[PDB]
Amino acid sequence: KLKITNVKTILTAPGGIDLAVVKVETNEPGLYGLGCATFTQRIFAVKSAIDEYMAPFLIGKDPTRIEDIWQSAAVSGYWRNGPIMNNALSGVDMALWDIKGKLAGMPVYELLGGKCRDGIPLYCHTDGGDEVEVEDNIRARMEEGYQYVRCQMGMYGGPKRSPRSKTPGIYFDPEAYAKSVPRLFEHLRNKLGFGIEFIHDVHERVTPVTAIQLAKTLEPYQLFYLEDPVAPENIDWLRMLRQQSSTPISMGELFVNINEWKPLIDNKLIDYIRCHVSTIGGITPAKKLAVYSELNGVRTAWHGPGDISPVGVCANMHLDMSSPNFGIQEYTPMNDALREVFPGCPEIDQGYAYVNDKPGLGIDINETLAEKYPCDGGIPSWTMARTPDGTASRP
Amino acid sequence: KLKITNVKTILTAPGGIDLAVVKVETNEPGLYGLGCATFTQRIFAVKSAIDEYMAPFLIGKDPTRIEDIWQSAAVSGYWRNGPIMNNALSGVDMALWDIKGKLAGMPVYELLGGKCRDGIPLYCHTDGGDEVEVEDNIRARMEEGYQYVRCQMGMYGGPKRSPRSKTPGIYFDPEAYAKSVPRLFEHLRNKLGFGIEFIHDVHERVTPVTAIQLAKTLEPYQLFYLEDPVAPENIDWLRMLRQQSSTPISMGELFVNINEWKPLIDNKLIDYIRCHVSTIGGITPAKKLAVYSELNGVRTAWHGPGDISPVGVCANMHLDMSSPNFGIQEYTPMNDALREVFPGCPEIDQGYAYVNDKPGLGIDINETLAEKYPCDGGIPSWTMARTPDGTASRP
Amino acid sequence: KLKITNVKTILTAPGGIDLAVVKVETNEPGLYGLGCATFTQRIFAVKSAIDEYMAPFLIGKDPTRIEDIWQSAAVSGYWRNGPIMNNALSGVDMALWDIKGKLAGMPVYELLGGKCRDGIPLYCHTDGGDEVEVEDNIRARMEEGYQYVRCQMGMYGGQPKRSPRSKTPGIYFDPEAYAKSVPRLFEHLRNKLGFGIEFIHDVHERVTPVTAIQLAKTLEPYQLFYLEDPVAPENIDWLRMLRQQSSTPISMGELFVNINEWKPLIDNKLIDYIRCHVSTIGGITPAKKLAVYSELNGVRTAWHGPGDISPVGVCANMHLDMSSPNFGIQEYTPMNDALREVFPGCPEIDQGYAYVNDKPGLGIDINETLAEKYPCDGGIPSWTMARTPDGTASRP
Amino acid sequence: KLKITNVKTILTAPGGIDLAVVKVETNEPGLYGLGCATFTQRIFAVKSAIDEYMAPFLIGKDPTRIEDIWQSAAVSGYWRNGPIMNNALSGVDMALWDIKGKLAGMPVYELLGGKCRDGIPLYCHTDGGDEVEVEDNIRARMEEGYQYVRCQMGMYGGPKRSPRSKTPGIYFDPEAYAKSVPRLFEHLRNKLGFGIEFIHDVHERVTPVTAIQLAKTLEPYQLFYLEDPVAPENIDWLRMLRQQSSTPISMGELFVNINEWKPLIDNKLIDYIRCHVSTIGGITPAKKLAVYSELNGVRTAWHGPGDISPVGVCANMHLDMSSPNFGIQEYTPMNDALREVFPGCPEIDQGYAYVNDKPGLGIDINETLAEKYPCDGGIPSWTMARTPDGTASRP
Ligand SMILES: [Cl-]
Ligand SMILES: [Cl-]
Ligand SMILES: [Cl-]
Ligand SMILES: [Mg+2]
Ligand SMILES: [Mg+2]
Ligand SMILES: [Mg+2]
Ligand SMILES: [Mg+2]
Repeated sequence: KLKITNVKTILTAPGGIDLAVVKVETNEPGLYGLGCATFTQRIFAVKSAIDEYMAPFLIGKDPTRIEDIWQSAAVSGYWRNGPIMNNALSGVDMALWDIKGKLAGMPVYELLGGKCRDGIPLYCHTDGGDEVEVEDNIRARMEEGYQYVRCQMGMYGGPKRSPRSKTPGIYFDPEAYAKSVPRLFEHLRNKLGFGIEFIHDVHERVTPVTAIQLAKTLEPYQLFYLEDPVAPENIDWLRMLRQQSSTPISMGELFVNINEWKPLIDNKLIDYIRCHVSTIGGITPAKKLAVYSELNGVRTAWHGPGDISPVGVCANMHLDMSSPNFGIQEYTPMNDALREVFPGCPEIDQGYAYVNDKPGLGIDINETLAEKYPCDGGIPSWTMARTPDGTASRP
Repeated sequence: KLKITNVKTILTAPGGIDLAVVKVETNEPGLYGLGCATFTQRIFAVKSAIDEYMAPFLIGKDPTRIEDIWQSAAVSGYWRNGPIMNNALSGVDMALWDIKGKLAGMPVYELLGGKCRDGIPLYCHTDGGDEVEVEDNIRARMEEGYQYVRCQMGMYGGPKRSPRSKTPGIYFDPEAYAKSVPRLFEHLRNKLGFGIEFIHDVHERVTPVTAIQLAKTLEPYQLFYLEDPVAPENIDWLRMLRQQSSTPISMGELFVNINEWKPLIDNKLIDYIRCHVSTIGGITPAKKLAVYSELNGVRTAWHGPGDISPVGVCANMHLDMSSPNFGIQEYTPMNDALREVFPGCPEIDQGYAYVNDKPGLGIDINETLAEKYPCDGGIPSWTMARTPDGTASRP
Repeated sequence: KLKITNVKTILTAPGGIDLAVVKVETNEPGLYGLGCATFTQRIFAVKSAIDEYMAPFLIGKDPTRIEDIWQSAAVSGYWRNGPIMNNALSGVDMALWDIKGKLAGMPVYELLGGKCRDGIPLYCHTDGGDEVEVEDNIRARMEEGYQYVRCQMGMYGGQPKRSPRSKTPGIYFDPEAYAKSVPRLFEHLRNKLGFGIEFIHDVHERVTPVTAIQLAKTLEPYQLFYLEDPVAPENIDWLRMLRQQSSTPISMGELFVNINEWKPLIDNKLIDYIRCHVSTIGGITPAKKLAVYSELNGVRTAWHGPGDISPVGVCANMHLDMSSPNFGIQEYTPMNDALREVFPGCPEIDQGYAYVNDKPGLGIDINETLAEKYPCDGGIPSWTMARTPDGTASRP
Repeated sequence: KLKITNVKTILTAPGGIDLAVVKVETNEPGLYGLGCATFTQRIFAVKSAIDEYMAPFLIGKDPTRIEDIWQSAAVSGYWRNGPIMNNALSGVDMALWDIKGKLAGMPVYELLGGKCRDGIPLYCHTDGGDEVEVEDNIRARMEEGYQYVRCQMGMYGGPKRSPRSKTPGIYFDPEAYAKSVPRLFEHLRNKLGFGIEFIHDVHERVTPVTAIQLAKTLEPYQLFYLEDPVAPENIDWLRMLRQQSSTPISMGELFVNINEWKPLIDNKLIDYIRCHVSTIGGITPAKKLAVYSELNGVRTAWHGPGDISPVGVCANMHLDMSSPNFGIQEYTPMNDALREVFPGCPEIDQGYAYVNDKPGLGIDINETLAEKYPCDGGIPSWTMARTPDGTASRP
């Protein structure tokens, strides 16, 4: 008797970043579910994938068969395993989980095993043009109670002279950046000590052997993790990196394929998995990945940037709450508009997030207010990255 | 405010086999859980492990924290990873899942992802003094609707002449056995054709190279799987077997340790994992193992012998209904007394089991009728197996 | 026509810790064997395994067929390889070896190959709340003649992280604070005590694998005798990575209960010392095989010798130690007068060496009347409920 | 204080084959041990090694420290690990286990674990000029109760025409031999069925790839094992063989070095280990090897040819009785002179050996009687083996 009746996409940008949220409606009045489908750079293609394909696929189906729906939806177009398609899956799969919590009168984290911890430790971003400005941010965050911070200085060497004419793009200098990082952590550790945990994100910006040298050279500074030392396309290089360095490694925010993460985890080539939950297809595959990670002694560090709706932020945190091998939660602070469009955002208190104990994902969306923040769209400029000679780089 | 108030063990043998069942009670009316702790050969030590250690560990705690309770209970005695300790964990763990289901008003399979299939295909046992009587039992089961059957002939050579005086034991002949099997199956395929699926259990009765030769020789007869070709102590020999044979392999009913199954599944050394759910610690670790197997393309075939309670049977089947990588369910038909003592046994109809949609595991125990069948105790004769020269062997 | 006539458990706690000892009686009056079955956290379940299962299995059987009995008892329940079941095996196994030595008029170490050394070097525990207390305790043990010491400061960090606003009960620790703190501790010890003294540190599975690898690398200059339990049994695959990078000697194994745990480690040279609790792997018979397998791979023995092992198990450790060419070290926990009185025959301790007597079998007895005067406490220890700062239940 | 007072070597040939036996005497009345040092082709050098080196090394030492003495003697001349050195070591070591047994009042097998089986299954040799005389020898042995036989025909081809000149030697033809073996076994299996167990010894006579083909071609004939398909110098070729063949393999009669057997056993490259007990250093090292093998699921098959003293026959069998992984025992019938010179020979009855229950090794030597059978000495012809072109080969 219980059936899905409609599946819609809501495009909104209350925090200044384009989000896509899927609402799954049922034939029981007042019962619906929400999921995150935020691939911010391709939101109009996610909307199209949802509206043209997922909706007619799902109408009339029983929403509680979460796994049957996930498996059959994922193969419905034959070709599969990519970010746009995975996000259409995630919008729906999170919405079904959310519905299931509502039917059970339980938060999703109670369905997945119950609380494994009393609060969810967070890290946040601290930027700076130089060593002194970065420290200032770290200081401001420490006073708010963060015990973990990600430290970047500048924009990856944004130093060598270019040729006499340049093709447009955002120019960076990988070797300049690579030499400056150790100097940054020497300063920070000297200034602030070793109580505070540091994360640094290489963001696939240097060649693999440069990343290996960096990992080795940062060993004295004891990072919580070094993130993204290679692109997904270069993951075989981690065999060599892990023969030589003891700095903790994270990878995975870019992953969209089991053949990317499985070999890393099987071989202990990373210490934290960083997948963007919606980008791997939602709660159902993320839970599986978390378990695979757990048995291999690898911990989770779900991607938590600004380009994730509060619905996905709840999703991450429900997974965090119920995972024994939870590592840490990246967190990007929200504005008032986001909290008003999405009542139920988790409470943030002194470096910890406390999720509410409302049923499902414990999160709502106000469609009326959402319409007041239409999406910008447009090509981001920062993904056009060039090295000093003008070579287009993975950004 | 919800609390565990009592934990007790019930020993009963309605089917003529010593069963152990754990009841977990709470301070909410009508809200309790049952789980299976059946390790039938050490039932009195499992009772001691539950009564002396688990029960005081649990009284007063929040039963919804299934993962936290499982993790902390499993390390409560420091040493861990064994069949008695695991069965004590399982009795609690399945009971906590049973309780969660009741709180949510849902079958456990609904909590674990929902229905993946319309029914659970079963296999049953068929024995016989010879190729003629085995074939008669196979026909009988095919009339009842079974489409998969396990074929054994005799008791593994129970032939070389023994020495002049024999030390007591159940004597078998591993070489006579191994030669006779391929003839068993040549006869069965000629008789019955290739429509019916056949399983054969080596039960660790031969040397590893002998099992490899047996697996190779049975290839033409196309077994659904060849079970336990090696003892858990000899798992490294499966590397050799899998370079040479294409007969599908199941392993794991004896497994109690992740270091036993993780290497085999990681290297594609088996096709079906056979763990006895309570012996690995219950639904919680069993679900993780199902997922681990899933990502590696290995399917489940949970142990379903006579020495498992109807509660453990229901756990198997709830795992079976929510696993996309479900392989097959071994089934031992129950007598009237078992169905009377355990209200809610799955319905068995033409080779399929159909679970009820009742909340939790959908199963209960009548404590008064259970008392009419006290456990026998004693040590089984069959675990004292000797080869022709008198050597004590892994049964 | 020698036969086993009865098998019984004695549960006693003369040193404040609960012990289980097995007595195997025969139809030869006065001839019996004693074995250690001490799994202290589960002694009542161990007692049940022996009383309900081992007893009927063994009554009537010829006690001299140690290997046959071990093999047939180990698989008597079909399921096998776990701490309670191995301890019931061990109680019987050591008791049979004890009987064989009594029949032969020889200590067990004589049946296992005879003396390979002239005494058994020991290490003792030295703890402290801070660097100086550790060092003071070290100086006190050196004065008693100890030449190896295990050094732990504090309780695994329990500058610690702030926890969330409510805490679930448990014993709280902070693995990152602990990790940072260890190298500082050894730099102090070495600067104050020099390099003559041998140091052992136990990580006790308290940190993530890559943290332990970093720790092993950082400790290299301080030259530990061994770094113990860098990973949990569940994580042994991480030792492949640690052994590609660190030259700190490693020991593993007090938690081991399964061959599929230790065989790949030793085959691949992933550790330098095997640390099994002898009763927890099933007694002298399997311990001797492990020692031999180790030897051929160049790995040495360091059998677990905590407070929670009876003096009979201690004698077993030492008869194995006396007869192994690849003996590494023997952890020793000093006994009080009550242990010595309940178990006459305890080995002599003298200037960091232990000297086993030359009486037949394990050379140890039990005064059953005196044993009854120290009943077992029981209960659940609090320490195995360990939580990191956010509240997560941890491997203790 | 118990001390070794004398060590002498006794060379004798009661069975037509040069034997060496060591007697270690002590300062306790009636307390002496015997052991085997029989490297029959080099007996005179083995006597020199014992008389000039071992004897003075031992005098005045305590014979109960078997392991200390073994370890320290093994390295007493610095260089080590060879057949002559090992044999001198065996002679003392077996003697010391013999002394320990007499002190204990127990058979050596009781010191090593107690009885593991009720008697020792034997195999014997059956040779023949052709396929039909071989059969006749098999029937003869079957009448005497042997259930396992080793089947060879002729002399490994002893067919291409050789060059016009021929260097002296025993000529064979490996290519003709390889092609004859599978035909021998097909004939024998056709005539004798699969009740009787067959062994075949390739004796390092063919190239490695030829042995692999042989191993595969014989699979249908189901040998108990195929022995020595490669020379010790060619063990790396077993990796290839075991990827392709399921015929059980035995190796090791020629082994004298741990780096020979340890790789084969770790990697499951053999099923039976075939070492000559005295040629690896006696009971002490063989027992360690039996245990290393057991932990890897490999079974023992100690060398039991004519060039072993009945003292060595007794040591094989005391190992055989106390080994859970015993596989089979090769046995060469003794004549009346051997049984007269060596009182305490095992009783042989219908294909089983039954060792006496006397203390130590239960065997002794009549020195006066031994002197009536002096050692011929000399150089055997058979080890000068040539292929058709004249090439000196591994015999
Ligand atoms: Cl799609
Ligand atoms: Cl037991
Ligand atoms: Cl020599
Ligand atoms: Mg990043
Ligand atoms: Mg089975
Ligand atoms: Mg320790
Ligand atoms: Mg040979």
